[PDB]
Amino acid sequence: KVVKFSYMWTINNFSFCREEMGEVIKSSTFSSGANDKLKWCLRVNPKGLDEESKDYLSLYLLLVSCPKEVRAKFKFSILNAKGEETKAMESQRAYRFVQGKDWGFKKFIRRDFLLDEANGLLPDDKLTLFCEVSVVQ
Amino acid sequence: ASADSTTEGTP
Ligand SMILES: [Cl-]
Ligand SMILES: [Zn+2]
Ligand SMILES: [Zn+2]
Ligand SMILES: [Zn+2]
Ligand SMILES: [Zn+2]
Ligand SMILES: [Zn+2]
Repeated sequence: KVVKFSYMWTINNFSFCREEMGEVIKSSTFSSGANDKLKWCLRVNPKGLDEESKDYLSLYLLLVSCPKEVRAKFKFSILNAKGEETKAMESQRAYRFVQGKDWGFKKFIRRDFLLDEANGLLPDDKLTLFCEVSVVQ
Repeated sequence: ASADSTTEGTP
């Protein structure tokens, strides 16, 4: 049966400079509970890692631990300055995860949408991402 | 929106 859980990731000192931020950044690990040993993390490319996504921030869900079979649906959103879910993007189906496999969206959010202060998505250079994971595995 | 992966296949 599906087990649904979530993780809120606050990235501090956010910068679009690859030489300061890194090409890839990763969150701490999370799971559905203290008893759940399957560990996940989020991975962000502050600038998309291919030509197609270069004007985007790319966001992925990564299975970190070695599962004892695993499939999961996922939904990513950005939390605004008021704390609300904005710019949600979700998988249409569950995908197969093995240790080290990621799934996500290379064009999750346009960089210039984040740099537009009216949207309130980078207050104090903190980017707050929220992931909801549905593991049917 | 269709999901992508940074790697080809599993795996
Ligand atoms: Cl999808
Ligand atoms: Zn720099
Ligand atoms: Zn730079
Ligand atoms: Zn540079
Ligand atoms: Zn299975
Ligand atoms: Zn939600």
